[PDB]
Amino acid sequence: MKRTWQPNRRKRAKTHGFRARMRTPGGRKVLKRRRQKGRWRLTPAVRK
Amino acid sequence: AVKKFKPYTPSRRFMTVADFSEITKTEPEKSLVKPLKKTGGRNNQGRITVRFRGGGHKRLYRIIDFKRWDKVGIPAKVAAIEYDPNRSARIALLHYVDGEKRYIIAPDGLQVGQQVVAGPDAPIQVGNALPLRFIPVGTVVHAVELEPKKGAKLARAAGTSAQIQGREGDYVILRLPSGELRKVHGECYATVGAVGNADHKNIVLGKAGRSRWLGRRPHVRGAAMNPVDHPHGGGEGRAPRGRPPASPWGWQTKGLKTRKRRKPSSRFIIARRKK
RNA sequence: CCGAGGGUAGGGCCCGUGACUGGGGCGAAGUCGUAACAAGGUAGCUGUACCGGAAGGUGCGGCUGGAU
RNA sequence: UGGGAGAGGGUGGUGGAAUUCCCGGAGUAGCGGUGAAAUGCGCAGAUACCGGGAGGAACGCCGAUGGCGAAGGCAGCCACCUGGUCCACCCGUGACGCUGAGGCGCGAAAGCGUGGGGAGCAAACCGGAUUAGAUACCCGGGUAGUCCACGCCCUAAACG
RNA sequence: CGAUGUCGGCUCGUCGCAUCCUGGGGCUGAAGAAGGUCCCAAGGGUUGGGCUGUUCGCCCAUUAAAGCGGCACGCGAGCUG
RNA sequence: GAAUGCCGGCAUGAGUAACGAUAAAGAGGGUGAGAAUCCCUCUCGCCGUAAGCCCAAGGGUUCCUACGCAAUGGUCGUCAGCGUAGGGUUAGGCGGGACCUAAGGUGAAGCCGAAAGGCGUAGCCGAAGGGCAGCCGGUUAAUAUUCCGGCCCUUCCCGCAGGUGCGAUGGGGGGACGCUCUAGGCUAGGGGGACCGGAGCCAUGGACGAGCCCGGCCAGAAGCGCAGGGUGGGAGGUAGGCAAAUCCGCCUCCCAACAAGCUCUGCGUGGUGGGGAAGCCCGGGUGACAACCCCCCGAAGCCAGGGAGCCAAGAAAAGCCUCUAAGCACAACCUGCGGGAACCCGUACCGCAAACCGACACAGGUGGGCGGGUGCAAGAGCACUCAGGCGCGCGGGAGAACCCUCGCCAAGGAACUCUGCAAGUUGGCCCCGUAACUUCGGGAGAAGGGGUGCUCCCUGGGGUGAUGAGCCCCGGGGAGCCGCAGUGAACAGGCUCUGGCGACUGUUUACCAAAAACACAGCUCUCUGCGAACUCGUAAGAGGAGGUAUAGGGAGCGACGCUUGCCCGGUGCCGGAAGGUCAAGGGGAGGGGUGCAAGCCCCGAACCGAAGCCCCGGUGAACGGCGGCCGUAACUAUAACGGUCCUAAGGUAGCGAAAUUCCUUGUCGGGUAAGUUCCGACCUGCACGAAAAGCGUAACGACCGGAGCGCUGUCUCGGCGAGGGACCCGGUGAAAUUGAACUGGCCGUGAAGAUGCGGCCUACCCGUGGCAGGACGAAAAGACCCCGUGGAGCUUUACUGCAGCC
RNA sequence: GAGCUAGCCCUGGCCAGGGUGAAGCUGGGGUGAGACCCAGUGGAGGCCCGAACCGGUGGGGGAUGCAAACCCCUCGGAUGA
RNA sequence: UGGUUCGUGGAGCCAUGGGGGAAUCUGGGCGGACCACCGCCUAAGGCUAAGUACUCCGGGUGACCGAUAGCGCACCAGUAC
Ligand SMILES: [Mg+2]
Ligand SMILES: [Mg+2]
Ligand SMILES: [Mg+2]
Ligand SMILES: [Mg+2]
Ligand SMILES: [Mg+2]
Ligand SMILES: [Mg+2]
Ligand SMILES: [Mg+2]
Ligand SMILES: [Mg+2]
Ligand SMILES: [Mg+2]
Ligand SMILES: [Mg+2]
Ligand SMILES: [Mg+2]
Ligand SMILES: [Mg+2]
Ligand SMILES: [Mg+2]
Ligand SMILES: [Mg+2]
Ligand SMILES: [Mg+2]
Ligand SMILES: [Mg+2]
Ligand SMILES: [Mg+2]
Ligand SMILES: [Mg+2]
Ligand SMILES: [Mg+2]
Ligand SMILES: [Mg+2]
Ligand SMILES: [Mg+2]
Ligand SMILES: [Mg+2]
Ligand SMILES: [Mg+2]
Ligand SMILES: [Mg+2]
Ligand SMILES: [Mg+2]
Ligand SMILES: [Mg+2]
Ligand SMILES: [Mg+2]
Ligand SMILES: [Mg+2]
Ligand SMILES: [Mg+2]
Ligand SMILES: [Mg+2]
Ligand SMILES: [Mg+2]
Ligand SMILES: [Mg+2]
Ligand SMILES: [Mg+2]
Ligand SMILES: [Mg+2]
Ligand SMILES: [Mg+2]
Ligand SMILES: [Mg+2]
Ligand SMILES: [Mg+2]
Ligand SMILES: [Mg+2]
Ligand SMILES: [Mg+2]
Ligand SMILES: [Mg+2]
Ligand SMILES: [Mg+2]
Ligand SMILES: [Mg+2]
Ligand SMILES: [Mg+2]
Ligand SMILES: [Mg+2]
Ligand SMILES: [Mg+2]
Ligand SMILES: [Mg+2]
Ligand SMILES: [Mg+2]
Ligand SMILES: [Mg+2]
Ligand SMILES: [Mg+2]
Ligand SMILES: [Mg+2]
Ligand SMILES: [Mg+2]
Ligand SMILES: [Mg+2]
Ligand SMILES: [Mg+2]
Ligand SMILES: [Mg+2]
Ligand SMILES: [Mg+2]
Ligand SMILES: [Mg+2]
Ligand SMILES: [Mg+2]
Ligand SMILES: [Mg+2]
Ligand SMILES: [Mg+2]
Ligand SMILES: [Mg+2]
Ligand SMILES: [Mg+2]
Ligand SMILES: [Mg+2]
Ligand SMILES: [Mg+2]
Ligand SMILES: [Mg+2]
Ligand SMILES: [Mg+2]
Ligand SMILES: [Mg+2]
Ligand SMILES: [Mg+2]
Ligand SMILES: [Mg+2]
Ligand SMILES: [Mg+2]
Ligand SMILES: [Mg+2]
Ligand SMILES: [Mg+2]
Ligand SMILES: [Mg+2]
Ligand SMILES: [Mg+2]
Ligand SMILES: [Mg+2]
Ligand SMILES: [Mg+2]
Ligand SMILES: [Mg+2]
Ligand SMILES: [Mg+2]
Ligand SMILES: [Mg+2]
Ligand SMILES: [Mg+2]
Ligand SMILES: [Mg+2]
Ligand SMILES: [Mg+2]
Ligand SMILES: [Mg+2]
Ligand SMILES: [Mg+2]
Ligand SMILES: [Mg+2]
Ligand SMILES: [Mg+2]
Ligand SMILES: [Mg+2]
Ligand SMILES: [Mg+2]
Ligand SMILES: [Mg+2]
Ligand SMILES: [Mg+2]
Ligand SMILES: [Mg+2]
Ligand SMILES: [Mg+2]
Ligand SMILES: [Mg+2]
Ligand SMILES: [Mg+2]
Ligand SMILES: [Mg+2]
Ligand SMILES: [Mg+2]
Ligand SMILES: [Mg+2]
Ligand SMILES: [Mg+2]
Ligand SMILES: [Mg+2]
Ligand SMILES: [Mg+2]
Ligand SMILES: [Mg+2]
Ligand SMILES: [Mg+2]
Ligand SMILES: [Mg+2]
Ligand SMILES: [Mg+2]
Ligand SMILES: [Mg+2]
Ligand SMILES: [Mg+2]
Ligand SMILES: [Mg+2]
Ligand SMILES: [Mg+2]
Ligand SMILES: [Mg+2]
Ligand SMILES: [Mg+2]
Ligand SMILES: [Mg+2]
Ligand SMILES: [Mg+2]
Ligand SMILES: [Mg+2]
Ligand SMILES: [Mg+2]
Ligand SMILES: [Mg+2]
Ligand SMILES: [Mg+2]
Ligand SMILES: [Mg+2]
Ligand SMILES: [Mg+2]
Ligand SMILES: [Mg+2]
Ligand SMILES: [Mg+2]
Ligand SMILES: [Mg+2]
Ligand SMILES: [Mg+2]
Ligand SMILES: [Mg+2]
Ligand SMILES: [Mg+2]
Ligand SMILES: [Mg+2]
Ligand SMILES: [Mg+2]
Ligand SMILES: [Mg+2]
Ligand SMILES: [Mg+2]
Ligand SMILES: [Mg+2]
Ligand SMILES: [Mg+2]
Ligand SMILES: [Mg+2]
Ligand SMILES: [Mg+2]
Ligand SMILES: [Mg+2]
Ligand SMILES: [Mg+2]
Ligand SMILES: [Mg+2]
Ligand SMILES: [Mg+2]
Ligand SMILES: [Mg+2]
Ligand SMILES: [Mg+2]
Ligand SMILES: [Mg+2]
Ligand SMILES: [Mg+2]
Ligand SMILES: [Mg+2]
Ligand SMILES: [Mg+2]
Ligand SMILES: [Mg+2]
Ligand SMILES: [Mg+2]
Ligand SMILES: [Mg+2]
Ligand SMILES: [Mg+2]
Ligand SMILES: [Mg+2]
Ligand SMILES: [Mg+2]
Ligand SMILES: [Mg+2]
Ligand SMILES: [Mg+2]
Ligand SMILES: [Mg+2]
Ligand SMILES: [Mg+2]
Ligand SMILES: [Mg+2]
Ligand SMILES: [Mg+2]
Ligand SMILES: [Mg+2]
Ligand SMILES: [Mg+2]
Ligand SMILES: [Mg+2]
Ligand SMILES: [Mg+2]
Ligand SMILES: [Mg+2]
Ligand SMILES: [Mg+2]
Ligand SMILES: [Mg+2]
Ligand SMILES: [Mg+2]
Ligand SMILES: [Mg+2]
Ligand SMILES: [Mg+2]
Ligand SMILES: [Mg+2]
Ligand SMILES: [Mg+2]
Ligand SMILES: [Mg+2]
Ligand SMILES: [Mg+2]
Ligand SMILES: [Mg+2]
Ligand SMILES: [Mg+2]
Ligand SMILES: [Mg+2]
Ligand SMILES: [Mg+2]
Ligand SMILES: [Mg+2]
Ligand SMILES: [Mg+2]
Ligand SMILES: [Mg+2]
Ligand SMILES: [Mg+2]
Ligand SMILES: [Mg+2]
Ligand SMILES: [Mg+2]
Ligand SMILES: [Mg+2]
Ligand SMILES: [Mg+2]
Ligand SMILES: [Mg+2]
Ligand SMILES: [Mg+2]
Ligand SMILES: [Mg+2]
Ligand SMILES: [Mg+2]
Ligand SMILES: [Mg+2]
Ligand SMILES: [Mg+2]
Ligand SMILES: [Mg+2]
Ligand SMILES: [Mg+2]
Ligand SMILES: [Mg+2]
Ligand SMILES: [Mg+2]
Ligand SMILES: [Mg+2]
Ligand SMILES: [Mg+2]
Ligand SMILES: [Mg+2]
Ligand SMILES: [Mg+2]
Ligand SMILES: [Mg+2]
Ligand SMILES: [Mg+2]
Ligand SMILES: [Mg+2]
Ligand SMILES: [Mg+2]
Ligand SMILES: [Mg+2]
Ligand SMILES: [Mg+2]
Ligand SMILES: [Mg+2]
Ligand SMILES: [Mg+2]
Ligand SMILES: [Mg+2]
Ligand SMILES: [Mg+2]
Ligand SMILES: [Mg+2]
Ligand SMILES: [Mg+2]
Ligand SMILES: [Mg+2]
Ligand SMILES: [Mg+2]
Ligand SMILES: [Mg+2]
Ligand SMILES: [Mg+2]
Ligand SMILES: [Mg+2]
Ligand SMILES: [Mg+2]
Ligand SMILES: [Mg+2]
Ligand SMILES: [Mg+2]
Ligand SMILES: [Mg+2]
Ligand SMILES: [Mg+2]
Ligand SMILES: [Mg+2]
Ligand SMILES: [Mg+2]
Ligand SMILES: [Mg+2]
Ligand SMILES: [Mg+2]
Ligand SMILES: [Mg+2]
Ligand SMILES: [Mg+2]
Ligand SMILES: [Mg+2]
Ligand SMILES: [Mg+2]
Ligand SMILES: [Mg+2]
Ligand SMILES: [Mg+2]
Ligand SMILES: [Mg+2]
Ligand SMILES: [Mg+2]
Ligand SMILES: [Mg+2]
Ligand SMILES: [Mg+2]
Ligand SMILES: [Mg+2]
Ligand SMILES: [Mg+2]
C-alpha cells in the first residue's frame, strides 16, 4: 500500500535545504553541529 | 416566495430555495468584483480560530458602497438588481449620472429604472441616503453608520431594518434589528427602507450537502467527544451534561453575559435587546 | 385450436373465531359525591379547547329554551 | 335614465380616551383585594400626583324596540376599489321565469401550519381563600390564545 | 503469575460401577402379564428432533434403554469460538 | 559459567520448509569446457481499457556495443538492469529560465516582542493556471518536433519605403473563467466495397470464383470553399475612471441591425514533399511507375470565448488593444519589405514497474493521454482476438494420507449450526403482471409469469443519399427447421412476511469494532450593537468578516407527525443604587522607642473605603428531582373515597418483562410435532417517561432479531473426480528453539501432574511418511490479581497555585 | 518532522454505458377568471443499475506471508458531504 | 521583587519594576529595625596592565591503552549503512 517515502525533489530542497537551514536560528545550529561533527554532507544531497 | 420541490429524492422533500424574482442581471459588474481570499477559519498563524469552516463554493467579492455620503447630490439610476453570495441581501447596481457605477445593498421595494440619491436634502424615499438627523422620526431605515463617516454597520442582513424613534441633542435614537435601543449620532448616514430578500429566513437547507456548499463544515457536539476535548466529553454511554453546560474552552454557555462591563458605548445604549 | 378441471402465484368481498381490550344495555340490595330540574344554591345550554376521581370545571364565542 | 340610505365587503392611511411598562419629578406607610379575608405588592420608597416616552388592543358619547348583509356577521375618522338594495320615470327586451339532486363559493368562536405581534384579558398551570372537602365558584399571579399576513379546519342554541 | 489458554459445541476415545438396557438371581403386600425391592453382572448397547451459547433442563416423536461419573470440570501445538 | 548480559565465531533444527501468483509448455538447429534455463526456427499457451503504446514524477547511466561469469540472479547460465572498457543525450519553434500572477512565502514603509524573534498595504518570489513561434518524413548500434529533407513561423538589431501626434510601470478595454444539459458543421478513429493496386494460392470432397489473402494513405504556406467564434457605426454633452485623455463610463440624437461588413479560429482543398502491405528472397531487397478511390458509422476531440437551464453565483496578473502625461516631435511609434542577430538548463534509459515507494528482480502502492475488431441491448462490462507483449529466473517424476482451489452426486432437503455460516437458487434484455402501507415520490426489478436460436416469405418508419440505389438504424406480421437445452459459452438480483435501532445519502476506530456510534437537514436555549461576542497570539496582528442580529459564537436535541407535565428549597446563570461582611488605601482617638532638646522613628481605635460572598427575587429545551403508611364498596378480591407522616415537588401524556425485568423460560395468546428466541398482549416498571427528549412514522440499511417459500454436500453421510502442494529424483537451501542427554509403561514417591526417584512391567540397532496425548511443548520477564509511600491519561464542591476574567 | 496521515488554502484533472423522468414550457380540457386535469416536450436529483475510480460487508485463504494488513470470492459508494 | 548565609525574620545592606520626591559639604550614604552618641565613606560618568579560566593548535612527559583496549575512527570515519 502507499508507504511513507514519496520522494519529491522540490519538497526535499524547500524543506531540508541549505537555504532553509540558514533562514532559522535552529536550522543554523544544525549546520553548526553538522559542521562541528565533520559531516561530509551538511544538507540532504538532492539532484536539482 | 420561497420555492418548493416535490419529494422526488428524500432531500428535495424539504429543501426550499429562494425565488430570485427580483434578479435582473445574472453577472457581476466586472470592475466592481475582486477575488475573495477564502480562509477556512484559519488566522494568520495557520490556526483555526473559528471551527467548522471550509469547502464552500468559490466566490467573487462584490465591492459595496457603504459610505454613500461620498457622492452627495449626484443621483443615480438603478441599473439592475443582482445575486450577491457574500451576503443575504441582494445588491443593486447604481449608474450615477456622473458615469460612476457602484453597488448598494438592495432595499425592499427598490425598482429597477428608478433613481436614488444621497445627502441632507434627499427626498425621504426608498433607496436614498441621508444623515440620520434629516430623516423623519418613525421612518424605517437600513445600512446605518454607527459613527459619522465610518461606513454602514447596522441593519444589512436580508430583511433587517432599524426605526428612528426620536432625537436627543447631537444624537438620534434607533431601535436596532435586535430591539436594542441605541443612540446613534445624527451625522451618521442611513438609507430609507428595509433591506430586501426578506424571505431569506424561510429557506430550508434540506440536506447536509447544502450546508456544505455554504462553506459550513459539520459541527460536533461536546457530548460526542472525550474529556481531553470538551467539558461535556466522556462518560460511559450517553450522558447528561453533569455540570453547567460549557463551551470547549470551559466558559459557561447558557446565560452567562459576555459584553465587557466598563465599555465606552454603554453610555449610548439605552436598552439592551429584547426576548 | 378451444376445452371440464387440475396445478402454481397474487389479489378482492364475506362469515366464523381470538389472548386482550373499548365502551354500551340491564340488574341492584353498595362506595363517592350532587352535575341538571327552583335564581337548583356559580342561570342554563352550547361549538371548540385545555383540565380534573366522578358527575363536571374554566377559557373563547354563541343561544334564551333565564329567575329577579 | 335620474336619484337615495346604510357598522355591506376589500386595501391604504390616520385620531383621541384608557390600561401596562420604562424615564424624570415630588411625596410616605401603606396599597390592593373580598361577604369578610389571605396570597400578592410596598421603607431596596409602593399606592395616590405631575411631566416625558414606548407599545398593543378596542373605538366612549352619537347608539336606537336603529341600520346593512344570503348567512356567518359588520361600529373612531379619512380616501380609494367594490357588492347588495330601494325609490322615481314608465324609455328598452318580449316569459328571457321558479326552484334546484349533484357541483362550486362563503361560513362565529375555538382549534391547526409558517412568520409576525403581544398592552389588556386569559384556558392550562401556581398560590390565597371559601368549604365537611373545593382539582370549582371568589382573590393574587399566569402560558397558549386573543391581534396581523398567508394557508387550513367547516362546527354551532350557524335560531325566527 | 521470565503464562499450567480458560465455559459450551465438534471430533476421538478410554476407564469406574453406586447398572439405564440386555443376561443371571433372592424377597415381594409375586395368580398370570406387568411391576416393586435387593443381589450378581461393565460384554455390548445406550436414538432423532424444538428451545437456549448453554452444561443442565423442559418439550415432541420414538426406544430394550434413552445411566451417572473420572480422565487438567478428558481432548484449542485437533477444529470451533 | 550464568546478568532473556555484550561483541564475535560456529553449531541444532536439516539436506528439512521453501525457491514469491496454477498464463504452459514441446521439439529441432546453433554456440560453448559446460546448456531445461543464451541465440535462432517451428509448434503450443497467456495478456490485449493490457500484461500493448505515449507523457509527468521519482530513479540517475540502468541506454548501445565489445570482452567477461568470482560475486549479485532464490536453480542453471555461454545470459543479464551484473564486472571491465568504449560509445551514446545535438532545439529561436518541445519543456523550463531571460514573461505573468495564485495560495503561500518574503517583505521598502510601518507595527510588536527580555534576546532569539513575530507581524506587515506596496514590491518581490512562487505554477501542472495565464502568455508564447513547428508540422510531416528520413537517418543512428544507440538522439531526434533537437540532425537531415521538405514546407512554414517568432522575437530582437539595423536599414529602406509608406503611414500616424508619437510617447507609460499611469487611465480604460480585454485577458476572464461555475455545474448540468446541449445544436450545427467538422475532424480523430472505425466498418464495408462488386472499385483500384499486389506477390501468390486452388489443398482433402467441392470452388479459376463478383474466390482467397494483402493494401488502398500522410504533411502541406497564400489563395479559395465550408462551418463557427468575436464585434455595431456616426455625432453632440460630460461634473466619474485620485494628473491628462480624443479612451472607458453615463445621457441625448442619427444610421445599422436573427443582414452584412470587418476580424480570429477550425476543417476541406491546395504548389510541393513524403509514405506505401501481404507474400517471396538474404533489419534489408522485392512486391511498386504500388494503388492510393467510393459508401457507411462517428466522438468525450475541434470550430469555442457556441447555446439553454440552474443555484451553491463560479482566480489573478502580464502579453495584447486603446487613452493620454512628463517628454519628443530631424524624434518616436505603426504597416510592408530587406539584411543581420537569436543565450542558459533539460533531452540517454526505466516509468503500473526486475530501473519509482515498499530492506528483496517483493502477487502491495503510483497522476495524465492512446487503448483496434467481432458478438453479447449499451459500454472502458464479458468472451475470443489485432498491433504489440508475454509463459511470471529451478526443474524432472510420481498419482498416498492430508490441505488448498475447483467439478459432480442416489433419496432426503436445514434434519447442519450460535446463525442456512458457507455454497446452491435467482440472474441480461423484451412483454404481461404486480399487495399492505405511504410523506403520493414511492414501496417496484415488489411478487409471479411468458418470450428469447436459426430459415424463408410479406411488410412499416428513420439517417445518408437526391425524392432513388447502395449503406447504416428501429420495428411488425406470416410460415417453418433443429436440439435436452437458443442472454445455448462468458459477464449479469434468490424472494416473501414480521420486529428492534437509526429518518434519509453520508462519517468512523490507517492495521481486531462501519454500528444502534459521529454527522446530517430541522427544533430550542443562550451569548453577541460591531474596535461584536468568541478563538489564536506575551504582544503587534490575525481569524470572526471586508460579515452586522433574516448575522456571528457556544450548547443540547436530531427528517417528519402528535407531544414535551409538576418541583426554583440546594447548584448554576440573570436581575437587585437597600442591608450585612469585606483588601490596599484614607483617617489618626490613643500608645511606645529614643534624644537635654527641637526632633526623629514605631504601633494604632472609631470612622470613610470595590469586586466577591451573604441577602432579596427570577429562571428548566439551566445542573438536577419527580414519596410513604393506615382505613374504606351488596361474599371474596380490589379500592373510585377518607385519614395521616414527609417533601422543593411527589412521574402527567404516552410507553412498558422493553437494546431497560432481578425473581424469569413471569402469565396468557400466536406460530412449531415440540419455541429459554420471536410476535401480540397483561402490568407488582427490582431499575420507562417526555430535547442526556416521549410515543409513532412511509422510504432507506453490507446494522441486530424471528418466520416462510425457493434451492442446496450445511447435514443424514459420505463418495468420486480435477488441478496446486504434500511424496520421489537433480539444483539451491532457511527458522524459531536448544544446560547437556545414552530422552519407555504402570503403580507409587517426590515442592502436591516424573523419561531422569522406588518397585515392578515392557523393550534388538537406525530411519521414512504420517497423528498430535505428553515433554506442565514454543513465543511473549501475565495484559487479570495484588504489591511499589512506581508512572501516566482523565475528573471534581481534594489541596495548592497559574492563565484568564472581575 | 504534515514527502505518512488529518483538516484547510491555491491551481488542474477525472466519473463507460444504461435507467427513472421533477420543475418549467407548449398544446388540449376546465372556469367568470382560476385552482386544477390530460397529453407532448423537457431533463432535475447528497435519484436508480453498473465499469473506471474510491471503498472494505461477510466468508475462505495467508500467518518464520507474495505482503510488518496481502490474495480470491462476495459486497458499499460511484454528479457528490 | 531580586542578590547576600539571611526562606518575612528584630531584616539592615546592594540592586530596581511602581508611586512620591530633595539637597551641594551647615551636602549626603554607611556601621543589621529605630534613636542618640561616636566613627567610616563620598552615590547617581568612563577607562585601567598583571596575578586568573580554557585547550581547537605545537611540544615535553607517563608505576596510561595496546586493535573487544585506547578517541566513535591506528585502516580513506563522522565514512559505509
Ligand atoms: Mg503522492
Ligand atoms: Mg519536484
Ligand atoms: Mg515538482
Ligand atoms: Mg512540494
Ligand atoms: Mg531551503
Ligand atoms: Mg569531504
Ligand atoms: Mg540538515
Ligand atoms: Mg421542497
Ligand atoms: Mg411544486
Ligand atoms: Mg423517495
Ligand atoms: Mg424523504
Ligand atoms: Mg430576489
Ligand atoms: Mg422576492
Ligand atoms: Mg459568472
Ligand atoms: Mg480586474
Ligand atoms: Mg476580500
Ligand atoms: Mg500570510
Ligand atoms: Mg470556533
Ligand atoms: Mg473552521
Ligand atoms: Mg444575495
Ligand atoms: Mg437567499
Ligand atoms: Mg430558520
Ligand atoms: Mg457558498
Ligand atoms: Mg450550524
Ligand atoms: Mg453535531
Ligand atoms: Mg456522543
Ligand atoms: Mg465517544
Ligand atoms: Mg489533544
Ligand atoms: Mg485536562
Ligand atoms: Mg475537562
Ligand atoms: Mg460529562
Ligand atoms: Mg456519565
Ligand atoms: Mg459518552
Ligand atoms: Mg458502562
Ligand atoms: Mg447510562
Ligand atoms: Mg460515549
Ligand atoms: Mg453524566
Ligand atoms: Mg443534562
Ligand atoms: Mg449533575
Ligand atoms: Mg460607539
Ligand atoms: Mg383433472
Ligand atoms: Mg346542584
Ligand atoms: Mg347551578
Ligand atoms: Mg384522585
Ligand atoms: Mg380548572
Ligand atoms: Mg349567532
Ligand atoms: Mg334591529
Ligand atoms: Mg315601456
Ligand atoms: Mg370558520
Ligand atoms: Mg379565530
Ligand atoms: Mg385560536
Ligand atoms: Mg337570535
Ligand atoms: Mg499464573
Ligand atoms: Mg511462555
Ligand atoms: Mg502447557
Ligand atoms: Mg473462554
Ligand atoms: Mg411374574
Ligand atoms: Mg396380579
Ligand atoms: Mg457393560
Ligand atoms: Mg469395557
Ligand atoms: Mg440445551
Ligand atoms: Mg437452563
Ligand atoms: Mg424392558
Ligand atoms: Mg472440577
Ligand atoms: Mg476441560
Ligand atoms: Mg477443553
Ligand atoms: Mg485455537
Ligand atoms: Mg473448548
Ligand atoms: Mg498447545
Ligand atoms: Mg500443549
Ligand atoms: Mg482436529
Ligand atoms: Mg556464578
Ligand atoms: Mg535464550
Ligand atoms: Mg548473550
Ligand atoms: Mg549479545
Ligand atoms: Mg523435520
Ligand atoms: Mg520442514
Ligand atoms: Mg518465502
Ligand atoms: Mg517464480
Ligand atoms: Mg487459479
Ligand atoms: Mg542452460
Ligand atoms: Mg551450463
Ligand atoms: Mg531465445
Ligand atoms: Mg535508486
Ligand atoms: Mg538509448
Ligand atoms: Mg556469475
Ligand atoms: Mg555462475
Ligand atoms: Mg560458474
Ligand atoms: Mg547470486
Ligand atoms: Mg530472489
Ligand atoms: Mg563463453
Ligand atoms: Mg540482470
Ligand atoms: Mg530547429
Ligand atoms: Mg537579455
Ligand atoms: Mg512577479
Ligand atoms: Mg508556466
Ligand atoms: Mg508547423
Ligand atoms: Mg543516437
Ligand atoms: Mg497609426
Ligand atoms: Mg498601457
Ligand atoms: Mg471575473
Ligand atoms: Mg482559469
Ligand atoms: Mg486531419
Ligand atoms: Mg464500425
Ligand atoms: Mg469628460
Ligand atoms: Mg516499401
Ligand atoms: Mg523500384
Ligand atoms: Mg492579485
Ligand atoms: Mg543573458
Ligand atoms: Mg531525446
Ligand atoms: Mg497494478
Ligand atoms: Mg520504510
Ligand atoms: Mg522474478
Ligand atoms: Mg453479454
Ligand atoms: Mg451487453
Ligand atoms: Mg510459468
Ligand atoms: Mg509419489
Ligand atoms: Mg444429493
Ligand atoms: Mg425446504
Ligand atoms: Mg424441497
Ligand atoms: Mg437465521
Ligand atoms: Mg448469470
Ligand atoms: Mg402484503
Ligand atoms: Mg401511492
Ligand atoms: Mg421479474
Ligand atoms: Mg442453429
Ligand atoms: Mg473469465
Ligand atoms: Mg442485479
Ligand atoms: Mg416484509
Ligand atoms: Mg426485543
Ligand atoms: Mg443510518
Ligand atoms: Mg448511526
Ligand atoms: Mg423519524
Ligand atoms: Mg435524523
Ligand atoms: Mg443519515
Ligand atoms: Mg484499532
Ligand atoms: Mg479497524
Ligand atoms: Mg496500530
Ligand atoms: Mg481486518
Ligand atoms: Mg470497523
Ligand atoms: Mg456500512
Ligand atoms: Mg463514530
Ligand atoms: Mg447520529
Ligand atoms: Mg425536530
Ligand atoms: Mg488564548
Ligand atoms: Mg490586525
Ligand atoms: Mg477581512
Ligand atoms: Mg458576520
Ligand atoms: Mg447525531
Ligand atoms: Mg403519520
Ligand atoms: Mg401533575
Ligand atoms: Mg430548582
Ligand atoms: Mg434556583
Ligand atoms: Mg451539585
Ligand atoms: Mg434607606
Ligand atoms: Mg497621635
Ligand atoms: Mg437537586
Ligand atoms: Mg437536566
Ligand atoms: Mg369490600
Ligand atoms: Mg412489563
Ligand atoms: Mg416472555
Ligand atoms: Mg418497550
Ligand atoms: Mg440493552
Ligand atoms: Mg429498567
Ligand atoms: Mg426476564
Ligand atoms: Mg435473566
Ligand atoms: Mg422451565
Ligand atoms: Mg434466538
Ligand atoms: Mg438473542
Ligand atoms: Mg406482574
Ligand atoms: Mg446530552
Ligand atoms: Mg437515550
Ligand atoms: Mg431531559
Ligand atoms: Mg419507539
Ligand atoms: Mg421505521
Ligand atoms: Mg443504514
Ligand atoms: Mg448498514
Ligand atoms: Mg463435503
Ligand atoms: Mg472431476
Ligand atoms: Mg482429487
Ligand atoms: Mg490432485
Ligand atoms: Mg527413490
Ligand atoms: Mg548423554
Ligand atoms: Mg507421578
Ligand atoms: Mg523411565
Ligand atoms: Mg539415574
Ligand atoms: Mg508394562
Ligand atoms: Mg504431541
Ligand atoms: Mg495438541
Ligand atoms: Mg516428559
Ligand atoms: Mg503438550
Ligand atoms: Mg525487565
Ligand atoms: Mg513478571
Ligand atoms: Mg505482572
Ligand atoms: Mg492476586
Ligand atoms: Mg502513601
Ligand atoms: Mg511502602
Ligand atoms: Mg504515585
Ligand atoms: Mg501523574
Ligand atoms: Mg471570557
Ligand atoms: Mg481549479
Ligand atoms: Mg460517477
Ligand atoms: Mg420540482
Ligand atoms: Mg424551460
Ligand atoms: Mg446516486
Ligand atoms: Mg444509484
Ligand atoms: Mg471489473
Ligand atoms: Mg475483505
Ligand atoms: Mg459469502
Ligand atoms: Mg485463518
Ligand atoms: Mg498478520
Ligand atoms: Mg478480490
Ligand atoms: Mg458487485
Ligand atoms: Mg452516496
Ligand atoms: Mg451504483
Ligand atoms: Mg451520492
Ligand atoms: Mg528567624
Ligand atoms: Mg535582609
Ligand atoms: Mg525605581
Ligand atoms: Mg558632612
Ligand atoms: Mg544632611
Ligand atoms: Mg544608599
Ligand atoms: Mg559602615
Ligand atoms: Mg565606610
Ligand atoms: Mg605589569
Ligand atoms: Mg587578568
Ligand atoms: Mg581488531
Ligand atoms: Mg584521531
Ligand atoms: Mg574500528
Ligand atoms: Mg571506509
Ligand atoms: Mg554519512
